[PDB]
Amino acid sequence: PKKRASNGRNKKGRGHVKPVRCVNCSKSIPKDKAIKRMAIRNIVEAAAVRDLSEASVYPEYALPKTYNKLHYCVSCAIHARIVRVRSREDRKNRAPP
Amino acid sequence: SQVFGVARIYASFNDTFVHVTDLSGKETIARVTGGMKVKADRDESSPYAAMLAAQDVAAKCKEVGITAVHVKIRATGGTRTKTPGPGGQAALRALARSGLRIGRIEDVTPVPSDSTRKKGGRRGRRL
Amino acid sequence: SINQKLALVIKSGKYTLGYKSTVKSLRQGKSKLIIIAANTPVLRKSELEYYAMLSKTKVYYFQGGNNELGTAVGKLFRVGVVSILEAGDSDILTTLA
Amino acid sequence: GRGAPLAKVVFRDPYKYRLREEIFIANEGVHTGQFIYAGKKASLNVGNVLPLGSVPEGTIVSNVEEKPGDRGALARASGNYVIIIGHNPDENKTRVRLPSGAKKVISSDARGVIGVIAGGGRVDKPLLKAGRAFHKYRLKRNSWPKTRGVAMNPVDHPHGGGNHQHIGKASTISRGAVSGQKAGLIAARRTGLLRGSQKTQ
Amino acid sequence: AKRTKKVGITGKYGVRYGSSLRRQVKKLEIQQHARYDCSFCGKKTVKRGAAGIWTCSCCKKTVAGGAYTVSTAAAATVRSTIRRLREMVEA
Amino acid sequence: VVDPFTRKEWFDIKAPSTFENRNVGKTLVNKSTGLKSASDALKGRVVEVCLADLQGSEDHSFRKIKLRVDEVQGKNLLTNFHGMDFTTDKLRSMVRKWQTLIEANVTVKTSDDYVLRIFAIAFTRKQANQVKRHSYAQSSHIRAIRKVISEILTKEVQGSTLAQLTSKLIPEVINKEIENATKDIFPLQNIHVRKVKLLKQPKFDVGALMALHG
Amino acid sequence: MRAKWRKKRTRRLKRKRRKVRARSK
RNA sequence: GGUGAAAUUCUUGGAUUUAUUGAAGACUAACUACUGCGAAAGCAUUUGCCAAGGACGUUUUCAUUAAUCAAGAACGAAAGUUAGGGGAUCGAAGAUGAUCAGAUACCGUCGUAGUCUUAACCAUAAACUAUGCCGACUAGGGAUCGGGUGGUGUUUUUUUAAUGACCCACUCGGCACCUUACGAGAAAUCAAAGUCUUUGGGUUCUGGGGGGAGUAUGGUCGCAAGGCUGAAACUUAAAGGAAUUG
Ligand SMILES: [Mg+2]
Ligand SMILES: [Mg+2]
Ligand SMILES: [Mg+2]
Ligand SMILES: [Mg+2]
Ligand SMILES: [Mg+2]
Ligand SMILES: [Mg+2]
Ligand SMILES: [Mg+2]
Ligand SMILES: [Mg+2]
Ligand SMILES: [Mg+2]
Ligand SMILES: [Mg+2]
Ligand SMILES: [Mg+2]
Ligand SMILES: [Mg+2]
Ligand SMILES: [Mg+2]
Ligand SMILES: [Mg+2]
Ligand SMILES: [Mg+2]
Ligand SMILES: [Mg+2]
Ligand SMILES: [Mg+2]
Ligand SMILES: [Mg+2]
Ligand SMILES: [Mg+2]
Ligand SMILES: [Zn+2]
Ligand SMILES: [Zn+2]
Repeated sequence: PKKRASNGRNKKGRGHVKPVRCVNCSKSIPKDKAIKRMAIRNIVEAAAVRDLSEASVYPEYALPKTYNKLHYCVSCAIHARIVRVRSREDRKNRAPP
Repeated sequence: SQVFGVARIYASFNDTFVHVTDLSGKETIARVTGGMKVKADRDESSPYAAMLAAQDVAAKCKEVGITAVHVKIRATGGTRTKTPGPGGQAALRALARSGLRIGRIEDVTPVPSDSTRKKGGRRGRRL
Repeated sequence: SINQKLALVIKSGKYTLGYKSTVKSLRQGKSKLIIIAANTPVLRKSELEYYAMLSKTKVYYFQGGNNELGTAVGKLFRVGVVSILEAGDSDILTTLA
Repeated sequence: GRGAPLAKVVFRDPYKYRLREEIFIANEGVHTGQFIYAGKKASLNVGNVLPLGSVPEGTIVSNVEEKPGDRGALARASGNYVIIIGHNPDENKTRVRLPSGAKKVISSDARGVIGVIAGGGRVDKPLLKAGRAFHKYRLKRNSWPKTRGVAMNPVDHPHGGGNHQHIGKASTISRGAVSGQKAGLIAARRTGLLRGSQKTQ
Repeated sequence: AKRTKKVGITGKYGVRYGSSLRRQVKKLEIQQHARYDCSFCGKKTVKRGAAGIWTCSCCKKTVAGGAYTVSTAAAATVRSTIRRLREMVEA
Repeated sequence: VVDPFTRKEWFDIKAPSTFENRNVGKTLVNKSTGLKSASDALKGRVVEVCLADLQGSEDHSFRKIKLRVDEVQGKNLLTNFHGMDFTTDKLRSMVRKWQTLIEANVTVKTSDDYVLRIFAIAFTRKQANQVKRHSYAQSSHIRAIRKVISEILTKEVQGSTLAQLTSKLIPEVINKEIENATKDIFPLQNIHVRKVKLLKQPKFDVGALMALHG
Repeated sequence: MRAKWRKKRTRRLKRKRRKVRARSK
């Protein structure tokens, strides 16, 4: 039977959203049924930061991070990203952690 | 102090490009991609290959005119992954740790105001 | 607008439709404003314009066909010129016209 | 025998008191009593004749000269026109796309006439019957009807003869073939039903 | 008293030539015969004869136009293109 | 058996006037031989350096600037305004969820007759004490703010070329006049010009181009 | 078999019986 | 270049990378949300024009004019069809490189139709909330969208205001969530799926074991693909729903 009150995800009072393509497998998928992870990560990394300023002009420079929004397909979101799977009760909890 | 070039590290998957040009961009200074410095074809993008290619590029840069460079890192872009490849990090590391100067580096990845249908079909690439 | 003013002139005032009778009014100086439909030929336009400055009558070039200038004045036949003999309640004579 | 109307256009004679009448090919939208302006310094409106060098790209122009002053060559059939795709002011040229799809570079002094030729869409209507075609070529030339060279005897045609109607050898003929040989698809660099959009790049 | 279900003017060709040719021809016949509005005087008196030639019953203006219709789709989208490019040479 | 480096002509790039360092960087061309000289060949290339790198201060860390090389003399080649960009990181930071983005643009002509298209961006801010977690505008606000930003920007241009417009842009004169008129509608925040592009240049005019040089 | 394919099965099956019948029209 | 790995393929034709400009068609990223609007389909760049709408405000107007509906009609995703245009992208078909025992596929390449638009068809989707419409009644809670009302509220300075954005309370009318369960249910669950053997507010529609089968047949609509209407013979003891433990 019915396994979710939000059905797939988060559509009430619309009837049509518009699809986005999945970053991983390219599968089209509704925007509100997708699963989005903001990717904000520094350009460099853990390691290269010390050797950055060491080889760099300017005091301390700036360090400009890169921001890109990720869109996953379920099946691709399941294969890696936010999934696990949850118990019948633990599913309900929309808390991010 | 120094004499400035411009880096432009294009890191996709299955290869990584490091080539410095003149500050106006119209004029080369060397190249040496990440496929060149090894041959498995499956190692084309790996950091160890990207490191070596960063070495050969930093050499010729200081072997002609350029003691310093600004870098623009880049991904495939367009309708594609938009997230950098594995060997853009190893390249930046090994070309600054090579003894060349660094400053004011940004991200030039092409990002559309989205369109031009992505490949792989509505059902997606399924394996 | 200008047709909303024109409809006022029509119901509260005196007017003549058509090229012959508005030369009657232009000759007698009985005319105050004359309206020239968009497409009416330039020779007629220039002749009506010549009688107009002789009577010191201001002229308004209506942008629309004699077909619609006829619906502007509430008639089912096309008219190429209207002559305002007596402005009604309407302000056409003293406004932007 | 021509699918597009003609416009008889009247001009004064600059060097003598008289009227000299010219025959243009009526561009669509041109009408009787209109004033037509021909010259380097003429304004850009449908019906006027201007040197290609004097119009911005995207201008659409008919009856356009190959060399300047040849009194018009390209895109005269009902519905056709050329587009200006650019100019190269030094060694002054202008580049045009012809109705065929071709691109060609002519002198910037070569004159076009603004707009498209009237009578377009004529080929969209089916002839429907032999006579309508009959009456067509009757005012053109004696090309109609056409016997299939495969229904003739050998003495008549390369395709002639046989105990069944068949071409018997490849119907693609060499450019270097000789008169009496060339009947077929001459110099054909491909053949078969064209699948896929054509549309020059 | 509607005389024919579909064929309309095309019912003169009878059973001949096949339906899809009559369809095609009827469309362009209805186009070419019909009376059109006259840009200049604004009575719908413009009729054809000799493809590409459209003239007006009274006021006797003659306009060159499409073969089966007064204004052709391309002619219009050329009319606006010439608008546009001319304004570039003005402003 | 070649190594064009053992051939190449060299060079250094000089910048325009209202800035810090008119010295910029170095380049490589080719020798000026008979038949394809180093001069007229390239020159008119374009170089993009952050203006915090050419103004020296770090309050300008964003805002890339495009210079175009016009004239050349004696291993010294000057340049002129070809455009202004933003850093991707700054924008991609600036656009945060929970708020309303606003953009607008206009095409306009300057005194010296360069035509340009300038852009703008703004974001609705929560004002301190606001307990609702998002703070969105009213879409009638959005049309209004665009209208004022439009009328404002059409005034700041057509002042004396980009010479004065660059001088107007550098200390963000527009950003506050925007913020001024806007606050009578909605609070917002950020509010930069974010881009401008050059789509029509008037003509060389060696007399005018030399006015940034000395 | 998938209902969709089972439906296409008899869609075809009908157009063929449609055919054979009209050959006797 | 592309993959788990490769190959087909591209490269004195300087490919891939770079710079400058230009062209074409499509699209509207981020902002975008348990947020808006529309009868449903569906609808995210700007601006002008064109008409339309709900909610609210109302000591305005009419006065039963209404509720729901066989027949009949408007609209109706995608694909598909006819005729032009357009034909960047992606891509049924087809052909290829691989993989396989095979591999007509999944992966890679080429790419026709298509994808977009105009004129006209088609009338179908898990067109879904798998939940008719109007009315009444039955229970708590914090957010929020739109309207309104109240305040010697905050923030805006100028000289107080006026505004605008905000805060707090109340009230309509929305999109939803939360907790309850008096109550309902085979359960899952449900502010309706409640006020039902203590069985009747008004009204439309559909179902009567499974398979046969949405088949045959007739009628009807359509260019067609097909749409609406729609049986029986025969067969059969289950098919099925939710929940439990394995
Ligand atoms: Mg299940
Ligand atoms: Mg739907
Ligand atoms: Mg899998
Ligand atoms: Mg003959
Ligand atoms: Mg024959
Ligand atoms: Mg023949
Ligand atoms: Mg014979
Ligand atoms: Mg012979
Ligand atoms: Mg032979
Ligand atoms: Mg033979
Ligand atoms: Mg034969
Ligand atoms: Mg038979
Ligand atoms: Mg947008
Ligand atoms: Mg019905
Ligand atoms: Mg195949
Ligand atoms: Mg095979
Ligand atoms: Mg397998
Ligand atoms: Mg159905
Ligand atoms: Mg107050
Ligand atoms: Zn996916
Ligand atoms: Zn007329």
